[PDB]
Order: sequence, then structure tokens, then C-alpha cells
Amino acid sequence: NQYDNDVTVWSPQGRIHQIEYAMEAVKQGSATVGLKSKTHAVLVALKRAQSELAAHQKKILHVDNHIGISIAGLTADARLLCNFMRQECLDSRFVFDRPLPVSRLVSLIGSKTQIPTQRYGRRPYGVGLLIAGYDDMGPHIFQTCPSANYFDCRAMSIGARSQSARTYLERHMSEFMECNLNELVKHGLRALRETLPAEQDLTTKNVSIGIVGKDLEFTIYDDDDVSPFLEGLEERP
Amino acid sequence: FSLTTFSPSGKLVQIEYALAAVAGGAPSVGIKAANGVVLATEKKQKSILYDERSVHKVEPITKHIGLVYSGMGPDYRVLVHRARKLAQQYYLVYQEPIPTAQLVQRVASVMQEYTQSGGVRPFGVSLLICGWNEGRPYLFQSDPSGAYFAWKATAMGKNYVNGKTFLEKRYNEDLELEDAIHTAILTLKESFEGQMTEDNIEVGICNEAGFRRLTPTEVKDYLAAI
Amino acid sequence: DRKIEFSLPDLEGRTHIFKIHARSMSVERDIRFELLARLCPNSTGAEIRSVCTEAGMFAIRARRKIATEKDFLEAVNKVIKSYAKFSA
Amino acid sequence: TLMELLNQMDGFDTLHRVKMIMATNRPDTLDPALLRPGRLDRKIHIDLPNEQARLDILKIHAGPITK
Amino acid sequence: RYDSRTTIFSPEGRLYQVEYAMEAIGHAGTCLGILANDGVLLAAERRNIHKLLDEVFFSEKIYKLNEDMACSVAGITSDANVLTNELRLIAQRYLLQYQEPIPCEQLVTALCDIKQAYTQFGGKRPFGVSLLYIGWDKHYGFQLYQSDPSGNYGGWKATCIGNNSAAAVSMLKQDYKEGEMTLKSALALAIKVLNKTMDVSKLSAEKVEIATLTRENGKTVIRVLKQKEVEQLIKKHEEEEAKAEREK
Amino acid sequence: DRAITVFSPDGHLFQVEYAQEAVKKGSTAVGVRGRDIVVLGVEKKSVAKLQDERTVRKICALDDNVCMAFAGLTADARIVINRARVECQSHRLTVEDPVTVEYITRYIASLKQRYTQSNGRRPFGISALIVGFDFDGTPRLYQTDPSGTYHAWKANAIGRGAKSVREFLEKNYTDEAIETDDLTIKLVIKALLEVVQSGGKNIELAVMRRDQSLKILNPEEIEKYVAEIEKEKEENE
Amino acid sequence: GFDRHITIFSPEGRLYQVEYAFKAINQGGLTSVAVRGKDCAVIVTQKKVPDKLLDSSTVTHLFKITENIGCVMTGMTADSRSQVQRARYEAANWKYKYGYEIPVDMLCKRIADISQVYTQNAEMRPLGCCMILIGIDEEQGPQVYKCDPAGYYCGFKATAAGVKQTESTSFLEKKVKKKFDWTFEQTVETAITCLSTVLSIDFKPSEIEVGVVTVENPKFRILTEAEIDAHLVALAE
Amino acid sequence: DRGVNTFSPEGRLFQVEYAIEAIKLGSTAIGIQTSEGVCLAVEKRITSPLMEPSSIEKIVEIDAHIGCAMSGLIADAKTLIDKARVETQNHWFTYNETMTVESVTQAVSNLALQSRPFGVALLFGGVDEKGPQLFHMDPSGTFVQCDARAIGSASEGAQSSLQEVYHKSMTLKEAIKSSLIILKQVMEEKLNATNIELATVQPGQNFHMFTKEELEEVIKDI
Amino acid sequence: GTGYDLSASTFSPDGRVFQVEYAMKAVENSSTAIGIRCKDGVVFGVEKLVLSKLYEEGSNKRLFNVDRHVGMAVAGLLADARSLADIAREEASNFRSNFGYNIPLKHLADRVAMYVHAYTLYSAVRPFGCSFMLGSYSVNDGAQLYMIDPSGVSYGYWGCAIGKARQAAKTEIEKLQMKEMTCRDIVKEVAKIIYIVHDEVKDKAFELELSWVGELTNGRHEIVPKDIREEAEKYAKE
Repeated sequence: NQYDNDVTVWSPQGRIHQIEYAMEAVKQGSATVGLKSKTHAVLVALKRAQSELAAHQKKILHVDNHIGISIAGLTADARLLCNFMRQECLDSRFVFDRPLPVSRLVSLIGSKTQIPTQRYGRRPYGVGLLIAGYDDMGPHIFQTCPSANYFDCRAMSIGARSQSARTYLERHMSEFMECNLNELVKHGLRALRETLPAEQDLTTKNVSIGIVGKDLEFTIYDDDDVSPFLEGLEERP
Repeated sequence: FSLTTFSPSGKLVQIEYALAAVAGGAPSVGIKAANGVVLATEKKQKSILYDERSVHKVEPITKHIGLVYSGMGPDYRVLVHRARKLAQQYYLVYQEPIPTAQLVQRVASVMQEYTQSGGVRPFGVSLLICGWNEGRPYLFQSDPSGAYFAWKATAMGKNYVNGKTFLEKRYNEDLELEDAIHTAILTLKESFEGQMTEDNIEVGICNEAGFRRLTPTEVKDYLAAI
Repeated sequence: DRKIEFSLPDLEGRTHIFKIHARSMSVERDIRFELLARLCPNSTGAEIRSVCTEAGMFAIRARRKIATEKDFLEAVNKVIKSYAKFSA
Repeated sequence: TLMELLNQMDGFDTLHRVKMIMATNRPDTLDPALLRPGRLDRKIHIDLPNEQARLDILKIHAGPITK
Repeated sequence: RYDSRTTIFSPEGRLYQVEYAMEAIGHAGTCLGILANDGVLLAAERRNIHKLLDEVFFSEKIYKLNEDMACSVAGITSDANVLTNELRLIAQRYLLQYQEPIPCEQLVTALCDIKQAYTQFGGKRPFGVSLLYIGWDKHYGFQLYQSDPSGNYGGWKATCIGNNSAAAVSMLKQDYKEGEMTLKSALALAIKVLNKTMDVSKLSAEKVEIATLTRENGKTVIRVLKQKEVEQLIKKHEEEEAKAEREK
Repeated sequence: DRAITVFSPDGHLFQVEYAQEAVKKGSTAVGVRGRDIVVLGVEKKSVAKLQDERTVRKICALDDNVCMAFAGLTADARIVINRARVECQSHRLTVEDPVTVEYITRYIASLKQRYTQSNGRRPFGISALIVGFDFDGTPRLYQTDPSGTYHAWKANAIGRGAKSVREFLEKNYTDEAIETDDLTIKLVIKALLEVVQSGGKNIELAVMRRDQSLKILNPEEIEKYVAEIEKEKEENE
Repeated sequence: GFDRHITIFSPEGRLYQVEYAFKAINQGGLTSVAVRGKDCAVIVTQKKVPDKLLDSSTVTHLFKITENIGCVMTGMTADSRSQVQRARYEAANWKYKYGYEIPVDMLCKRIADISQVYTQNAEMRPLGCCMILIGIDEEQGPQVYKCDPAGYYCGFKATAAGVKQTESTSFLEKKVKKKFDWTFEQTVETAITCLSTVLSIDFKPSEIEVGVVTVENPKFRILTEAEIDAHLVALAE
Repeated sequence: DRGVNTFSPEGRLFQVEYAIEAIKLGSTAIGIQTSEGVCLAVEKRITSPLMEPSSIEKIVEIDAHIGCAMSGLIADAKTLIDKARVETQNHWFTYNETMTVESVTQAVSNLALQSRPFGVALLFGGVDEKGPQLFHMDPSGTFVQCDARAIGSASEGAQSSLQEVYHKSMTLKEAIKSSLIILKQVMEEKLNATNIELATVQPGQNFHMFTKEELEEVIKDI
Repeated sequence: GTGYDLSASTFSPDGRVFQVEYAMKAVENSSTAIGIRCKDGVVFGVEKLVLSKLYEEGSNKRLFNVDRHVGMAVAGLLADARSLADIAREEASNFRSNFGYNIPLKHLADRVAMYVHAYTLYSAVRPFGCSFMLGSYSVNDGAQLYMIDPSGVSYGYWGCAIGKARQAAKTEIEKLQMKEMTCRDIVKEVAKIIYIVHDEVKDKAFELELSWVGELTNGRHEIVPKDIREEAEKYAKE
């Protein structure tokens, strides 16, 4: 279709096509949800396993004591973004000894990823990011798409079949501010469980949790750390 | 790629197209006489709105090196600016050789930034250069890709073929005095469509005394009695 | 309406295809054809028919028309031709 | 394209019984270069009908109606 | 999509761009080098001989590139000029570094290395020019080398590089005799082969440019044979031709 | 389709494949071990009456204990020789112990791999083979394919006729026929002599006797060894 | 192909990219006239202002390049502004490097050289804006020049540029062929009647913006509404 | 399409989908991570007897406590292995301790795609404070912890067989024989000691060659 | 186009830049905005489509603050819009650092416009997919408001609109009588105009981001207090 070949070129109908394809990179990835609260931010990621022998890969990456991210999409240029965000947060720590507020971090990421969308020979960073942070204004959840247009969210999910999780989060999002840590985590767990097909179900080995709160620095819970949250699942696959 | 490029199996297709463009249409004859060299050219401005004392086709690159050109005047400027800088750099390095004719061959050779480094798009102008600081005159041609040709008489216009035929038939010859400029004007006449006049025709002469672009007064004087 | 598809034989489908094809020829099912069914992941029904044809061809190449107890030779020809199909 | 029909004006006007009426919507953007002499020239003003024209056209519309 | 040059292989595995350039070197230009004891000489064919030139450069094909050698191009003049400049620069850089004239083989290897680089890496055209070199050194004496645009030079002693190079080299093989070869008989052979490869018999001395390198008393002299000497050579050749033809 | 230094849809690297097939265009080259002497031959059949045979240079020295043989593009091979020689001298400069055959071959292979990497550089269409006595007595022989790799062989058999000559070598690569230096030489002959007519003097042998300099076999002695091989061929009716 | 797509010479021996770029100037719907006079040089362009929400204060196409040089642009406004900025930079840099103010011809020459560089090479593209710059030069009288997207800088006495530039040039040719010098009134009236005959709208004294440079009064007077109205009243009298 | 950077119209950029399917032309290699250690087995697949078997090596020790088995273009494997060695040595020199196999794999993955992408898959195995570990790194700079991995032309069949022959509480002695029988079933020829290489990982040993033509004690049982 | 609309460096046969002609289409497709120069200041306004209620309170706001007294209301491709806003912030900071005081709006618009034009001139880089108003006020220079299209140049605007429905907005803008109406009633009227423009007729619910600058704010371009402009939104609703 000619006009879809390159990122620089612009489609006659309007928006370019390579960027629109870049979002399909995050569409083609394991599901992840992330929700705010009055006081905590929680990420639930479906650790996609290659085979039963291999491990379920790593998701919910660690950035700083108060910020943790969840990737969904092209893993190659995702550890790169993780390095960039870690470096910026450490730079802020180094210059004025304060945790870099998430919104400033997300704006930095957006500006950093915007340039490859306009520079020839540079592919856009086709990685979906779910940043969970705790700045001074309570927990924050941000979604970063490869089109470099970030969003703030009360609760957002990205990945394969993530629309069902989105719908569940929307329908239950009214009761999100007033939820205990375990209640919110189980909300997220139900949302993620509603994504994968009915044959699949949540296991301690195929899920990861990222929790960041006012007094709780960012922590990545799993299997053993996860079981206490996985209890009371209310399983309706 | 970013040089003089596009050479297929036994060809230089881009250079050949550049020469097709340098076919041009400004006759710009040149004659190497015994006393000196004459570079004459046709300034046939569209309408009377344009001016003739504003822009020139003949440029003195230095004290006794004069230069005339062909199609693609915008490229020719840049080329003559580069040539002036090159002659000046040579004169600055080899200080005070009053270098014109022992420099005419050298500047024609340094006309390799001319084309051997084309600049993605090669230059589209072929230029004749005249010099007389050796006790002998020199007329050279540099073409959009080649090099110094060392002519005795030639033309680079739309009818350069019959212009050169006219030059050889009218016997460019070797005993011709400096006033072979009459023959140069005759050669132009052939490749000219109009009652040529002083502002219409621009001519420079480079004799052993130096180089000089003839003013409309002298050009009209020569055009009278033709 | 009613768009349906398959062409995705699993172990059970592949071994049932082996059974229906081995109904032909002079073969019997005392061969451990489940081993070859496992050996080829998603080898259609066309390739299973092809492997049965190759087994018969190997039998006639050996000039033995017997294929009911010709099971080790069955397995050998099927596995070598699976090798060839994957990389020849 | 209109200048094409403009230079057509030498289409034997003496010989040819052909005119051209330009029924534009609004004379606002009409290329004032096309209103010089030798151009379309004449323009007649037509607007929404006044009360008199309105009642007259109502009468002629009701003409075919006999009730 | 953007244009990319061709410095690549063939499905078979050939560098057909380089091969096409090397074959095009045969097209246009004509030079030949003959090596002989106490003198090695180059003959060149003056392609364009229009009467409106003045011949003030004193040399078009033959180029003096060093005190102890001289080359002759047969390619596109645009590349030939820069290649000769680089060759002289290389020779003079060696002279600066070692305070000794550069051996001809080392000079040719440097030049062919630069051409090999030009055909090797980057989106750069191969140098469509093939040139001969005649030289003298302390180690090997008179030497003759032929370099093609492929960068694969070769140490020759009687070769041609022009349009009818096949015919010229066949003539050289037929009438070449090593050892006995001397400067004068080398000149006779060179003019004879040039007359063969240039269809018009009785070649004018203007259409032929020849330069001989000789070893004087501890000093290399590279003399470009001027018009009178060339046409006297032509006259002697003509006498030989008439005698041989009539004696039958 | 696509024939540049990018991965093809089926894998492989087609430009590298073309370069590897290019060596065919070239000359045969054989060489053997033997713990007493390493000898390698090229065999050239094409020297017109007017060209000087000195500057063919099908086999050359690196560090007076290592010799390499051309197979493929002569210009690329010569450039590789020059660079390898420079690096050999550098490894003499640093690490004062002389160069090892494996080290210089590794350098050549790394250079070839570097040139195959990236689109800009043509992948050096020359397959080389390097032999020679190491510092610790053992004479070795490696063959480096143009792509990136080297392999320690007992017989190389690279170039035109490679398949047939390698089959001949592996058919009767007898160590009891290796034994003495003359036995090694006569084994390299009648093996390289098999390729093409090899009648008068096409064979171009080369010898590295332990700590001696690179010995280039003299033509009369080469005819002598051919006559000896003929004598062995005789009395075998 | 790509003869007509990139700035390369056509096989027929033409340059199609600049040939196209000249038509870009006609694109945009505007015209401009410049008349040199006995002592002054007056230029005028129409001011096409669609809807009055714009600021007629800043919609102009004429600018001061320096204290004595005034320019009128024709073509795409973005490129026009870029070239005006470049010309101002060149004027200031010239005044810095050499003490005396930059002559108008020299300024036009530098702008033309920049445009010629643009039509050279292939990474950039020519700017689609033709610039008519005028100014008083001592020992020269008024001076008018025109730099074009190609690099050909010339143009004198009467020169015009834009959509209907040919008709204006024809009328101005008639006027100049009529041998009578224009004083600081006839020049202005000539320019006004030229542009009016080109686009007969009788030129309400609000839709053109005229710039004037006299000799006794230097500087680029962007003549006000009252001045243009007075000239229009005097002309239509 | 064809551009190394342009994404596919559907979901995922191409030419890396091409680079990943280079282990297909690569040679088969298997690795088992047991509680005892890590067993790394490969096949040399010598093409001609004259080539020294010692020359062909798919398994190289990155350090005393990391071994790597490549499958694919040995040319690219050389560069990746060299970078792994350099990174391991740099980490040891900086922190005066043994760099974790996970950290080494992470560094190699970072260098994997930064130049056309590398077309080799790596099987790192080594001891650490978190017991013996094994990682499968892929041409597309993606790494995954694995307990029993196969890679190469016969990756699918080898991994499928390993999936059912492996159990969570095995030892080195059972791991080696399982890997060898799978290798014999996978390859074309037999598992002669001149054709099969083996690499052992032990908590209290550096990772050395497997007995060297004295490893027939683990193929005679096979 | 077909052949000539691939890189901005390729002119059209008629002499046009189809890359920019297509980049304008993205602005035409994206949601609209509006800005009116009140008598003593400039009032912005832009409807933002809440594509999903999952999003928090109005984020990725089409308004931005490029400098202390200057505000930027942008429409089109939002990511490149934000990058361009960062360019504008950097430009204002650099001007303040060099020449002191505050950057005049006409010069700021001219510099950012020249920067944009630099991005459409070449081939390797592509034109920006955004169009934005820059509004500012000061006592000395009154209130100024310049609109920059994805490739064109700044133009002085009494009132301007950009985005999905430019003409529909501009009709009622020109109906409104500016130049004598205070920024309060203008803040009411801009919301009125946005709500007159379609919000849910074919789309979702829209958020009303409104911006201020003027002597009532002594410069200091700030978002209007949304709590107290909810009643202005109500008046728009009626």
C-alpha cells in the first residue's frame, strides 16, 4: 500500500500507518492490568510461559522504590525503556534527593519515544507500558502506547484480549478508591482472570503482582508472595 | 551516492544527461589568439525588463584569468566563487607569483572539486578559462565531468557544433592578432538570433597585460563595422 | 453462515488417521504407530497418508509384500521419511 | 475553465445564436477578473422574493389548485 | 524508497559491477608497455586529434608520477586525474618517510589497495580506470606493472590495455623476444604494434605519444619522445616495411 | 528478491552464501600436518609469456612461522594478508612471544565476520587457509571460510576441485604415509597433482620445515618429486 | 526513474524539480509587482485576507531585511518566512563582518546561492518562495532584484511575480518601452494601475500593501492606509 | 516487509522473525538444569574426518562458573561469547565476586539487539547462590530461565521428548543419559565420543570437558 | 499524487508538498479547539474526547503552558504535539535566559513556526501532525493569539479554531462580537461554542478544558478555575 511502508511517510487519509501498526505490537502480548486506589497502586501481569519446562518469563519490571512498570509487547526495546526510566529516576535522586514524580517521568518517556516516530530509519518503541507510581499525590497509573501518547488512568489494562479486562475494570471502577489492599488486588486478579480463555486459570506460577503504597515501597510479589492474595479468588473463569 | 555517481556498464548516464543540459543555448565562443584570448558570449535577456549591467556572464576570477560559461547560471556562480577562492588560496600559499597562466593550468586542474566530487547532483555548466601570465595565452575548457581540454577555439552553446565548424572554417589559425575578437563576434552572430548590440553581447579579453571585461562602449565599437 | 475449520491434528487425531489408513495396505496395528504419531507434530492427514504410502513403498522395495508384522521396517521408513520431509 | 469559455467569445458571436447564463448561488466568490468588459459583464440581481413577489408566486402556485 | 548502490555479489557469486567496469576499461583509450633491458617504454594512442587543440599540457595519457616511474591511464579521465594525484602523493609520502625512492611494486600495491578499498566498502563507485606503470628501482631494475579497476595488479613485461588490447598483445606475443630485446628494437616493436592496432596505416606522429624510461649514470631519465624523434622512428619503420615487402 | 546482508525469510544470509560460493572461482589449495613439516600447494596453470611469475603470490608468509594460501578474490585476499601481517606484528610487539597459528587465524576470521556484519562492507570473498609451526613445536593448519569461521584441519582442499581433492585426501590420509618430510611432500603431490592436468609445472608447492623459513619448492625438485611419485605409481600393475 | 521525483538531471537534459518548484510560487494565489523609478523603487502586493478574524496588522508579505532593504515574498508562506529570516541573518552578519551595509545586489546574490545549494544535493528540497527585494544603493540609484527557487538572481526596473505575473510583466514592459521616467508618483501610480489591471477590483485601499524606498528618504516605508488611499485618490482622478 | 526496522502490518516487525529462525539451520543442543548441577550436551556433527574434532566446539566456558552452548551461526556466537566473557570479567573486577548467570544472560541479551540482529541461541548454565541455573537466550535478545531446554534444527522434537523424560528431582547421572539418548534419537549418526560434546556444571567444580574420549562410560550405557 | 506523495522533499508536478497536505488531514480529523481574544486577554477552550472512562480526570490535556504568560492549545497528533510544546518551552526559556524579560508572543510564534517549517522542509524527518494556538497577554502589548498549522506560519487571530470542525466553530466565532467583551463572558461564550459544536452526536462525552490569560490574571496564563467555571459550562449547556 506504499504509504504504510515507512514511519516518516504520511497517509493521504490522515494518520500514518506504521505508528498504527506499532500499537499492534502491544496488542500482541500477554495481558496486564493496573489500578489505582486511594492509597495504593497495583499491577497484575499474566506471566506468559513458553513451555511447562521453561519459566513463565518476567513481567512487572522494577524501576525504583516508588515506581514499577509492567511491559506488554516487544520485549526487545522494553528493557531499553526500563533502563531509561531507571536512569532518569536515579538522576533525579542524584540531583535533588527526591523521588522523581511519575508524571514528569511519563512526560520524559513520551518525549523520548516521540522522536523515533519522526526520525527516518528508527522504528517506534512498540511497547505498552503500565507505570505504577506513588508520588506525593497518591498512587498513579499511566499507560504508554508506542504512539508516544501516554494516558493517566484510574485502572487500565493492555495485552491480548485485554478488552474484557477493560470492561470489568470500568464496571467495577466506582468501588476502587475505598478498597483494602487485598480487596483491590483481588479486583485486579478477577479482572486479569476474566481475560484468558476459560480453560486457563490463575496460578501462583503464571501471575505477578506489583504493589506500591504510601508506606509500602514497590514490591513484586509472586507464587509464595502471591498466594495470600490469590486466596478468596471467587473463581468464575 | 554523494559524489559523481550513476555509472552503468561502460557509461556515465548522469554525466551524459548533465552534458545534455550543458547544451544550454548560450553560445559563449572562445578564441585563443597569439596575443591573447577572447571569451565572448550572448546575453539575450527575456524582454527589456531585465538588466544587463546587473548580472554578468564573464567573470574575472583573478588578475588575468577570465571565465565564461554555459547553461545553469546558478551553478556557474557557485563554481566561479569556488574558483576565485581556489586561485586566491594558491596565490596566498605560493606567495606573490602573480599567478595567472602558470596558474591557469593549475586552476583548471583544481577544477576537480568542480566535478570529481560532484555533490550528489553534478554541476551543469561547462566553462572556458583564459590566462596570459606566462608570456603565452591559454584557453581551457572544463566540462561538467571531464577536465582541462586546452582548446584553441570552441563554443559551448545550442549551436556549438556549427559554431566550431565556423571557427575552423574561418581558420582560428595561429597568426591571428589579438583582434580575432571580430571573428569571435562573427561566430556568435552565427549562433545569434537578433540585431546584437553592446548590452546584448558580453565579451572579455585576456592579453599579456591582464584580463578585462570589455565595456558596452568597446563592445558596440567592435560591433560597428561588422 | 457457519464457518468452521480444523486442519490441526493432535495426537489422538493423528493416531486415528493412522488407524484408518492402516486399514488399507497389508499392515496391522501391532506396530507402535503412536510413536510416529508423536514424532510428527501436526502432520495433517495428507502427510499421514503419505507416510503410509511410503511404508508400502519401502515394503515393496524390500520386495516383502508383508506389512502386518512388518512394523520395525514400518517405523524405520516412517521416521527416515519424516527426517527427509523436515530436512532433505 | 471559465476563462476557456471567456476566450470562446470569438466563437463567431455574429454567426452563432449562442449565449451563456451563469446561475451562480452567491456572487461573492466569482473571480472579479471575470466581470471586466469582455467577460461575463452583465449581472442581474435576484434575491429571496419580496412580499409582493411572494404573494404573486403563491397565487400562481395555487392556480392549478381549485378548491 | 531510497536508492542504494551496488557493491554486492551475484547469485552465482560474481562482482558483476566490477567486471563491467573492467570490461569498459577496454573500451576507450589505448596504451601499451614494453619492458626491455636498459630501457622500458610506453606507447599511447592519441584518441582525439582535433586540429583545434594546442597540446600545451605536453602529456595526456603518459603521466610522470615519480622520479623513478611513470604511469599511463586508460579509463575515465575524471577518475584518472585523482588517481594520478593520489599516486604521486603516495610516492612522495614514501620518499619523505624513508628518504629513498619508492619501489615500483610497493607503489602499485598501495594504489591497488586503494582501488580494492573503493570496490570493497561503502556506497562508492569502483574506480573505472586501468593503468600501466614503468619504473626502475634498486632491487629489481626495470619493472612494468598493469593495474585493472579490480585492484588485481600484475607484473608484466609486454602488455597493452586499450581497445584492441587483445590484438596488440597477440602481436606482442608473436613478435616479442626477451633478452635480445633492447631499447631501439623495443621502440620498433612498439610502433609496429601500434600501427597494427590503429587501422589507419602510416600513423602520424601526432596521434602516437610514447615515453621511454632509461637508466643513465646512476639516475633515471624519463624522456617523452617528441614529434621529430617519433616520426624519425616512423620513417625507419617505414623503410623496414618497404624493404621486407619488396624483397619477397 | 533480497540479496543484501539481512536475514532471508527462510534464514541463512544470502550475501554471505554468495561470497562463500565465490571461492570456487579461484584455484585449488591443499596442505597437510605431520608433526615434522607443514607443506601446502596451490597449483597454478596460467602464466602467459609476457607476465612475470614472481608476483602471482598465491602463498605468503605472516610471521616466518605461518603461511597462508589464497582461494578466491585476489585483491580481497591480498588486503586480508596485509591486515593479518600488521596484526601479527602487533601481537609480536605486545605479548612478546611470537604469534600462534590459531591466534592469527582467529584474527582473520574475526575480520571476516566484522566485514560480513553491517550492510556497508562487502563480505570479503576469499576463503583462506593458514598453516605453520606454533611456538610449542606442534605444526597446525586452519582453514577459514569467508563468512566468519575457522576450523583446524588435517587437510584443507579449498577452491576449485575442493570436493574431489578432499575426498581423495580423506580416502587415504595415512599417517604412516605421512611419517617423513618427503613422504608428506609426496602425499601432497599426487593429491594436488590429481587436480587438472598438472602436467609440466602447474604445481606450486610451499614448505615450512619446523623452524626454517618458508621454503618455496624449486621447480626442478618439484619435477623430481613428480618423477618419484611416478616411480611409486609404477611397479603397481 | 525518479528523474521527476528527486533533484537529478533529466535524461532529456533538464531539471524538473526546480521547474516544479517555480509553479509552487504561482500556487498560493497571490501576485506582486515591483517598479524601479527615476529615484525611488516601489513594490506592491495584494493582501488576500479571508475573513476578518485574522489580524490584518500581521498578515503581510513585505518585510524589512535591514534598515534600507525591503523584501516582498511570493509563494508558500512558511518557506517565505524562512527565507526572510535567512536574509535578515545574512544582512546582520554582513554588517558585522564588513562595516558598510550590505548592498541589495550582494544580499540577493547570497540568498540565490543558498537556494542554489538547496537545488544541489538531494537531502533537502528547494523552498517554494520567490523573493523580490528592493533598496536604494548609492552610486546606483534604486535597485530591485528577484531571487528565485533556482538561484538565478536578477530582475530590474519592472518585475513581477505570482499567479498572474506574466500579464503584469507585459503591461510593465509596455510602460517601460514608453520612454518616460517615473517620479515618486508616477512610479507608484504605475505599480498600482498595473496590479489593478491584472486583478480588476479597483483596489479598495485595504487589500494591497505597498513598500517604498526613495533616495532622499531611505528606509523601507511600508506605506500606511492613509498614504495608499491618497495615492489611489490621486491616481483615480 | 523487508526493512529491518519497519513493523509488520499485522503485529510484529519482520527480519527478526527471520533472524530467530536461524537456529533451524543451526545444530541441535540440549541442556538440563538439575539440583545436582547443569548438564550441557551438544553434537559436533563433523562433516569430514580430516577436520579435528577439537576444532569444532559448540560449548565454551564463559568463566569458571558459567558455560555456554551455542546453536546457530558460530561466527556470531564467537562475538556474543566474547562479550559475555568481557562482561563477566568486568563485573568480577568491579565487585570482586562471581557474576550471576542471570546477570550475564541479561548483559548478553542487552547486547543482542542494539547492525543486523545476531542469529544464535545460547544455553547458559552455571552455579550461583541460587543453586545451579540454566537460561535460554534467543537471537531476538530475549532470555528465559529454563530447567530443561532444547534448541537447534530438531528443537521441537527434542523439547517434546525432554518435556516427558524430565522430572523435577533428577540428578546429573540421569540427566546425562537422558540427554544422550534424546541426542541419539535426534541426530542421524550414532553418538560417538568424537561427535558428541558434553559439559557438566557442579556447585563445587569448575565446568570442564566430559572426560575426553574417556566419557565413553556415559555412552556405553546408552 | 501516488508517485510524488512519499517524501516532503519531493515537490508535486503542480508544485505542492503532499506530505504537508496530508499532515493537515490529521489535524482536520482530530478533535477541535478554539481561542478568542477577549478585550483585555485571551481565552482558550478545547473539548477533549474521553475515549474511555478508565482514564482519570482530564489528562493529556490539549492545553499546555509553554511559558509564564504564554499558553498553547493544541490539536492533532497529541504525542508530536507534546514534543512541540516542549520545543516551545525550551525556546521561551532560552529567550528569557538570553535577552531577559519575557518572550513576545509574535516572536515566539515566529520562532516555533520556523522550527516547524524546518521539519517539513527535509526528507528524513516528517511534518508535525499538529496545529496549535499560542495565546498570551501583557500590559505593554495587550493580548495576542497566533495559530500555527502543521506546516504553515503564524497568523494574528482575533479568534481562531482548529480541528475536526473548523468552519462550524468559526461561523459562530465571527457571530460573536469580540474586542469589547471581557474575558469572563468570553470564557462563557467559548464553552457555549464548543457545546454548540457536536460532542456526543456521533462521539462520547467531552471534557471542557478552558484556559485564561489577561490583566484579570496579570498575565500568568493559567487554567481557569474549573470549579467556578462549571457554572460557565452550565450556561453553555443551556
